[PDB]
Amino acid sequence: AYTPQYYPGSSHVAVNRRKHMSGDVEKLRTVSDDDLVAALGHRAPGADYPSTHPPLAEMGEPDCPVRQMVEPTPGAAAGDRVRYSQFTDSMYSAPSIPYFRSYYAAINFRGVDPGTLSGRQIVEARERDMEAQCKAAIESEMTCPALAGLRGCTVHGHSLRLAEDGMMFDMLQRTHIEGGNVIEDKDQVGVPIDRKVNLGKPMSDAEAKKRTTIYRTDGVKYRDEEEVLDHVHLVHHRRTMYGYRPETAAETAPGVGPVTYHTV
Amino acid sequence: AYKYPSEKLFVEALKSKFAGLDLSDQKVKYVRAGYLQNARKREFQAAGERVAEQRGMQQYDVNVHLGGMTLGQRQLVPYKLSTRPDIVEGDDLHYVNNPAMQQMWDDMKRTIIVGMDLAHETLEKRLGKEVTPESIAGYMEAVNHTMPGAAIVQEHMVETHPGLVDDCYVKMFTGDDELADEIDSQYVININDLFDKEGQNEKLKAAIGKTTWQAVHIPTIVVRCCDGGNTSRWSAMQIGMSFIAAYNMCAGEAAVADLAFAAKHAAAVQMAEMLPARRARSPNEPGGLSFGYCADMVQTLRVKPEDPVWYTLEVVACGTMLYDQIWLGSYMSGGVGFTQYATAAYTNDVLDDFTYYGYDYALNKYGDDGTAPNDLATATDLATEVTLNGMECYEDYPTLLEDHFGGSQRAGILAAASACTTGIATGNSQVALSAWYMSMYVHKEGWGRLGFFGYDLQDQCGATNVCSYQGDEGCCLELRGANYPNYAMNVGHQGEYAGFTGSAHAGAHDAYCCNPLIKVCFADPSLVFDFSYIRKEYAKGAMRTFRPAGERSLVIPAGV
Amino acid sequence: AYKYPSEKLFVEALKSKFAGLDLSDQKVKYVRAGYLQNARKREFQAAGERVAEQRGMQQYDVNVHLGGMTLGQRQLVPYKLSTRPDIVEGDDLHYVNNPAMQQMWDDMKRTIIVGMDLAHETLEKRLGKEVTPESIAGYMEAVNHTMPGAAIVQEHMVETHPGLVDDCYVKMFTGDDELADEIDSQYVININDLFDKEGQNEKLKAAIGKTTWQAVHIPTIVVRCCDGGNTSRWSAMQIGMSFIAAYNMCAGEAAVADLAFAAKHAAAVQMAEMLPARRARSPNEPGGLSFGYCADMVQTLRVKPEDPVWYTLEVVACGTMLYDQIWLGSYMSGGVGFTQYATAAYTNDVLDDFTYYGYDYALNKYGDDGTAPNDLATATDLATEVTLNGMECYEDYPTLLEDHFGGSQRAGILAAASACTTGIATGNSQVALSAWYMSMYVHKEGWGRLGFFGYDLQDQCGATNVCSYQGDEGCCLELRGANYPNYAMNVGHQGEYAGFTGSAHAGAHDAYCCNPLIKVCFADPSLVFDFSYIRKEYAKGAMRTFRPAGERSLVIPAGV
Amino acid sequence: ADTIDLYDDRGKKLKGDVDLQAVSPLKNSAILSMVNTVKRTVAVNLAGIEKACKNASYGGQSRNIPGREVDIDPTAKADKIAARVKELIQVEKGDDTEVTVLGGGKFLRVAAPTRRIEAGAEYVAGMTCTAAALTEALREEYNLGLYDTPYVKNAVWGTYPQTMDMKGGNVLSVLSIPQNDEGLGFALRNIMANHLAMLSQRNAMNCAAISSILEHCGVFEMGQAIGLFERYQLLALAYQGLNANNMVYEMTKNNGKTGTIGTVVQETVGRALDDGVISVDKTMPSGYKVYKANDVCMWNAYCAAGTMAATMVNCGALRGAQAVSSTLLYFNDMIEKETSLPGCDWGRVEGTAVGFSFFSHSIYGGGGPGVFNGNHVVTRHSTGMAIPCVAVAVALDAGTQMFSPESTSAIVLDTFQDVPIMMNPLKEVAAAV
Ligand code: F43
Ligand code: F43
Ligand SMILES: C[C@@H](OP(=O)(O)O)[C@H](NC(=O)CCCCCCS)C(=O)O
Ligand SMILES: O=S(=O)(O)CCS
Ligand SMILES: O=S(=O)(O)CCS
Ligand SMILES: [Cl-]
Ligand SMILES: [Cl-]
Ligand SMILES: [Cl-]
Ligand SMILES: [Cl-]
Ligand SMILES: [K+]
Ligand code: NA
Ligand code: NA
Repeated sequence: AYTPQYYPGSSHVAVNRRKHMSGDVEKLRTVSDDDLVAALGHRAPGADYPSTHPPLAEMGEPDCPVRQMVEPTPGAAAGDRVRYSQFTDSMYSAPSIPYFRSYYAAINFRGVDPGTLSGRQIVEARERDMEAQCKAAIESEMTCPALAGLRGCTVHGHSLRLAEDGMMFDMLQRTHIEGGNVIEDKDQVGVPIDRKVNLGKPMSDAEAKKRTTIYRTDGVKYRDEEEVLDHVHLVHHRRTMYGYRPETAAETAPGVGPVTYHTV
Repeated sequence: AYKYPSEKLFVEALKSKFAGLDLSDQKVKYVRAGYLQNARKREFQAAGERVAEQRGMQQYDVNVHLGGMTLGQRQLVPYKLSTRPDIVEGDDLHYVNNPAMQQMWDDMKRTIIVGMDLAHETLEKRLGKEVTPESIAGYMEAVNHTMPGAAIVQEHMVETHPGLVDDCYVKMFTGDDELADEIDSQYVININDLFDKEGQNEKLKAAIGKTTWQAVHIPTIVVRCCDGGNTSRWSAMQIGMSFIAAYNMCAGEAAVADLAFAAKHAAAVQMAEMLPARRARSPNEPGGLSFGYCADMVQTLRVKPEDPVWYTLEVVACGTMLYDQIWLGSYMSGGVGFTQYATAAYTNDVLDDFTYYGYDYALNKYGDDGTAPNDLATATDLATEVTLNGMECYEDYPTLLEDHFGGSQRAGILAAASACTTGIATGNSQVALSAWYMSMYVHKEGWGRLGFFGYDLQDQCGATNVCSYQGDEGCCLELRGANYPNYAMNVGHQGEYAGFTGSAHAGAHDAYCCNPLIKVCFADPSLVFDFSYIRKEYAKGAMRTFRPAGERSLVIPAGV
Repeated sequence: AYKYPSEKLFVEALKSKFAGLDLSDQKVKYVRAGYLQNARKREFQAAGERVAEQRGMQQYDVNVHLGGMTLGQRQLVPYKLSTRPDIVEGDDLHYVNNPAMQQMWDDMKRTIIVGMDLAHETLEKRLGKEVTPESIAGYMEAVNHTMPGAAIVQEHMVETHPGLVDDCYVKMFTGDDELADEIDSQYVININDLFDKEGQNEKLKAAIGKTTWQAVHIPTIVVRCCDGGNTSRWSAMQIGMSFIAAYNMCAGEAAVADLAFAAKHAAAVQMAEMLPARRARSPNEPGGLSFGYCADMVQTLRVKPEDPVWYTLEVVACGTMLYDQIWLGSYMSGGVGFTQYATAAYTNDVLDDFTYYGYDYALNKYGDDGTAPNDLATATDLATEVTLNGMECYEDYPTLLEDHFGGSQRAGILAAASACTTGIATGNSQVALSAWYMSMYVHKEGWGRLGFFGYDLQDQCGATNVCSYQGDEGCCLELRGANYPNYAMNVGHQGEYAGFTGSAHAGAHDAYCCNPLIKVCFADPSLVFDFSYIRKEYAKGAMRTFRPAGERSLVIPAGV
Repeated sequence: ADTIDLYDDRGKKLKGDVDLQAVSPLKNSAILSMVNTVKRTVAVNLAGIEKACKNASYGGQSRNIPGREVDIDPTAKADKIAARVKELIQVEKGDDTEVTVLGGGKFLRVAAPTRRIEAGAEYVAGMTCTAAALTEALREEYNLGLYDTPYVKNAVWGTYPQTMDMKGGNVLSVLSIPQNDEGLGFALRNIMANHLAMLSQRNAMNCAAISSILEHCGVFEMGQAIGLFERYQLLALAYQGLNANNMVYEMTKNNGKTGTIGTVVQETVGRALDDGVISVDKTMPSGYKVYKANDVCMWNAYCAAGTMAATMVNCGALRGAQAVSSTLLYFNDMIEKETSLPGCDWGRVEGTAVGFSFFSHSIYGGGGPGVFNGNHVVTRHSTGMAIPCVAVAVALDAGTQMFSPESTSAIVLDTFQDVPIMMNPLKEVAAAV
């Protein structure tokens, strides 16, 4: 079968990007089921999953050939509500960047609705499926609990100076450091919870730069990653050419000029 | 030629916001002061207390913000108007709070340009009247009495209060210097005096020819009570009354209807046409405003064409405010709206730094204004260099990144600097448009983010639709506008497109971009807003020093 | 029952305008005083002198009137607001000069009604939230902070000045008395308190049922800078922000889009829909306003339903000013406009005399309100008698004919009196419509004239289109409006149609004509304009004693 | 010339080696019939007319005109009314006029004679002649007179002509009024996704076909399938909407148990490479391979089929419509990253999806997927390669939506459930070749 290559580039940042896309992300910490459910804020830990419609087996389905060959996720079969996890990630070398969180979701999980924005990245899915996807992300090297956190609202912070203790600014201060560990004591929409969810130690600055997918001047400078720039240019050029005419001849139409690439 | 200096242009504003700050520091102490840190928020809270007490119903209250926190858990930072000394609180740039911004749009909306040649031909053909400088002069006196809402034919007419309509007037303009010199100068836009640099006056007169036009500006209060669709109709009614009186016509004969059709339709040049049903709007509203017309309304180009960047960035300031803050942020949505989506393009000298850097790069690599190759390779080079340099600025100066805290702001500013550099360098708006989309693609891969959820709808459609020639895709940038299908929804683009449309013609050393009638009309100093220096006007509005038209103080009570 | 008195109702105004005059005189001495006779014209001339000096360009000057004559070669006569002691100069009734009139329209354009049931069902179904009086109360506080333009979710937001948006608010209303009683009264329109006559409250609650609605009124300043299309969008943005906060939603999840579609479309009740291309307009503009909705906005019916004529003529005053002075006389034309075309219907107690005469005739011949036969024979009898009586009044009182100096004014007032008499007597709007056209045809043959050149386009199409059932002809009067094809152009009709649509429901002793939601919304005393006594408000505006919303004094300079 | 194998909704081959031109909107008799059917067929809500008259609720939106109730019962007389409507609209005995009573009398399906469309300039003659015939039939049946017929007329026609549309009325088309067109040639693009799901009876393969056909008919009417662009559009129609070569069906089957958006990306690239549509162009120092398209329009068609299969796999797994916006975005973003070739519609599917995601997850407008259509400002931008995926996602949803097919489009289901072109579009298109 076809072997994916995912993304160009040769720096360790490009290597990290391919790790996130391929799902080959190291597990770094453990978050209990009850702690994660409390943080997400959609139901009480241990409570039954609420439903938005009856289980498929109980209500039946239309005679659709696609339904009959596409297996529903566990949460879809059960009729769970569609709920969400949402993360914000610092531009000061957080492990994750928004688009690559969405690629991780889209490549590696079934029945997911990821969304990418500058200051927030969301995964919507049937509740129990969403929980499993969030657990994978939050336990992995995609997360530093100082540089990233669950924020379902009031997300400001990705682009701000870090606090003196290295925590990304949160207007609602849903997390804080206690004894070297990041503690979350509000749910993702700012409601106090009756527990202290221990997300463990923040990454060192050096570890963050080894694990990050972002290019910036204090790490891997974007200007030096000529393979990614070539890729961007190739895609823009071919889009421009084929919007004019969808044929090979458009690639040398008048107006293209002496286009040139670094590595190809 | 221009030489980019050793200190970034945005450093002054950073130092003025953060006295004593080490601009390399990536960390800061958060004090979580809340709203009490800020004089404007405190003034708003007190205003909300009075509102609630006077009407018996809760209104503004900072404590209603969710999460038990008020605005200002971080520092609330003010904004320097770019190229100005004025630093203002952010709320002072909200369109609702800023009369300069309101009056800029009202001045556009209340304007219509109406040809006189067809009307004169009608008088000659149907009535056998001779049109002379003397008859035109009598007409210009008549139309400046009637246009604000006063009577010239009937008995027992009631009229508008002249003080409520003091901003309404009509001037004529023409490429015929002999006619222009015969009419009293109070009634004429003097093309030669206003367009005295780089032979711009001769370019405009050659383009307009020996044709005669009226620049009509109906009262601000009228468009405020009503809409932009009032403008061409109001204009035509009083043009018609004035022709009736000035040419001794029957006050309502068949020939009058030819004058009406001419003034309403055949010789009328709207600022904007109507919009489709989902966003139904009358003519002369922002969604119908083309980028070429927007660029031509701004007048910095007649003051200092030797600095193409300045005019370019005044167009950006004009367009980003109008299109993002008033049009998208109000007409098409509302609420708190979209102030900072637009301020990023006209404050803190940020876009200026990134654009002058690019201008210097292009001058050194490709040569003089407007001489760079008009091709995709050149757009690629300029966009990539300008975008990489800007991203490096945001990375090296933490408080710069914190200013443009939303990715959408960063995307529009990096892409505007890229496309304005390309426009000035190549003199070609369409090539600049390729550079705009290239900036976005470069940006996305560097940081793994771009703008808001729906920022790059036009972005991802963008490269392939620059050079399409299909019916609803192909269009030169000058004729695109806020109703071009891909552009019809989203912040952070429309005013920047007007800006680099201006940049291409500034780089070519043209006198205008799209319509010489628009260019002359908006050069007139008798307008309320000063179209020659947009950001200076915005500062006045933010400082409560801009006097708008349309207020009703003459006809309302006051008292304790 | 009502008894028509021995002295005509218009005589007082004649005697107050002309102290000492023999009202039978057919002749008068003309002194040809010109504008100097009139304090308002002299003030305007002085205002025009200041305007010209301040801007360096001629503006208003009475001597520009053609013929070498200024206004006032005859006597310039003032106007008494009907049912009011206030006598005002005619210019004080021009919409541009009258803030009460402007604010009436702004209060309508800035209003949208939005259901809450679908939003609550979305929260239950998609999120599993429970909706309770406590959660609704939290939502009502949130929406009254956010609606005027203030922030509830994000950090570093800039906001509108609360003082500039003090007229903006949201109240809920419901036919469920138990829910209404549980919410703080500051947030609730109390149907039982406002509709306490003739069981109107019970009729409204039965029609609305146990459904919940928000009456949203966005800031006047916003619709003044923009248009009526802004209203439903602004409302929906801040409704959305308030649900996000009040129900702890993701601030931007799929369920939020369902709330948006509900607030913008599915549960949104606009005041008016869009118009076709030739007269392209956004929603919430006057051309789209149905006559039933216009009548339901007027609130005299809840104050004194035992006098159906009063409410009827307040509706006439509302509609004639809005449709003729603002809509036809500005949006669709402009200039001096159409003040006196409309004042004829709301001044000098003329229409009141003609209509109370008809009411007395119908009560004595056919019996109680609403009980007359719903047929063409009855419309014929009532229209002919009322029209002949009114014509005789104009013939017997020369200064009454001088007041309604234009045939169009006479036509609209005779036909309004005829149709309002028919509406009250029969309780049927469509039968009243036949009576309106009958009056026109009777009038035309008596005097050999009717209205202006184009007055009876709808008139002559009229009788045959009352009972047509063809696609673009058939329509009940309540659902007709200013876009019904025959009605789309001409003064002297639209507001009168709204009036007798109200007259039919007043005669039937109904609580509303067309939409109970509109009825409840506009009964709220928290609106700026008093919808319960239209002519009293117009008098305040004409006397410079009406305080409107939307002024910018807080953010503009003053100085010498 | 290009040929395709046509396959049905269950993955079975219908016809081999069919000329691409034989599935053109300009040539295929089944497509031409589908367009004629949607233009001339209207649904009549007799129950709605009855309720409006009995409750004086003319125009909807909580309107009530006290005292103006008209007590008529057309649902009880539906057969008589239907026969009168037929006699009033039919041009010649035996013509293609049809009037059928549905729902026990609650509704009529009216297929106005094609000749009435041919004699006019647009498609509205079905709506107007049906509304007129109904108004007359009710006037006759119920002995209505001068002053009450106007109210009944508003029960049928809504607030027309105060409004441009029959707002609050009881005559329904799957099309809208022409004045709602965003631009030139958009009338067949203005078909709500919820309606398309009901036309298809929630058969997602048939939904893809119906929606793709109508979208491309619109693109042809827009003038955007001329010259080389005709092949570009026809290949997208065939591969994305008509299950050409069984690719959509087989990719969905292959990824239906455990697959994701990303695995569908991978299979699409592998198929393009194995089939010779793309080839390795150059290799970067890291070993990343830049590809080249050997047949540009074919590469687009493969990306369009993949976008569809990815929707079927991801929304099918969720049994939820909302994931269609992210599927269209991320399928195309990641196939570009995987290949350095441009994605479906050269970015216009991705771009449509960016704004569609935003306007299906924000405060500002839009809604759930079911409210979108090819004429919607948000979703108009691709030439027919996005909306069919939206309609499929709407069909696959198991009950997560507030504005669902059953809540907005119930009468469309009843009107078209027995209409052969909508019951088996792929079989009818193949049989017409
Ligand atoms: C509720 C939404 C979803 C939606 O449809 N609109 C919102 C909210 C809306 C509200 C917020 C007002 C308030 O706080 O009550 C307003 C002002 C529009 C309005 N209704 O008046 C707005 N956004 Ni938003 N919105 C903005 C932005 C943004 C940035 C902010 C990221 C950050 O790091 O702070 C992100 C998108 C992104 O990540 O790219 C964003 C999201 C969001 N935006 C999330 C809420 C995010 C949160 O929970 O904190 N906006 C910006 O990026 C800058 C301009 C800013 C707008 C106000 C202005 O222009 O002054 C405001 C524009
Ligand atoms: C020039 C027209 C043709 C036309 O298209 N509109 C005119 C003029 C226009 C102007 C007059 C302004 C001015 O004096 O400078 C305005 C005010 C509209 C505007 N442009 O602002 C107007 N008429 Ni006219 N116009 C009126 C009327 C009338 C009556 C006046 C008859 C009389 O005996 O005085 C007649 C029509 C008729 O005979 O029925 C009439 C005609 C006419 N009307 C004849 C000019 C008549 C003349 O030579 O004196 N109007 C009226 O009948 C009452 C309302 C009055 C309107 C102003 C207001 O409502 O206050 C004004 C409405
Ligand atoms: C999409 C459409 O909304 P609807 O889907 O029709 O409700 C459209 N709004 C917009 O485009 C909102 C634009 C401004 C707010 C978002 C700026 S990014 C409008 O109201 O006509
Ligand atoms: O969060 S969203 O991108 O939907 C809106 C930004 S204002
Ligand atoms: O004289 S006309 O009837 O044309 C216009 C009257 S305002
Ligand atoms: Cl090719
Ligand atoms: Cl700190
Ligand atoms: Cl005399
Ligand atoms: Cl070709
Ligand atoms: K306005
Ligand atoms: Na005053
Ligand atoms: Na002040």
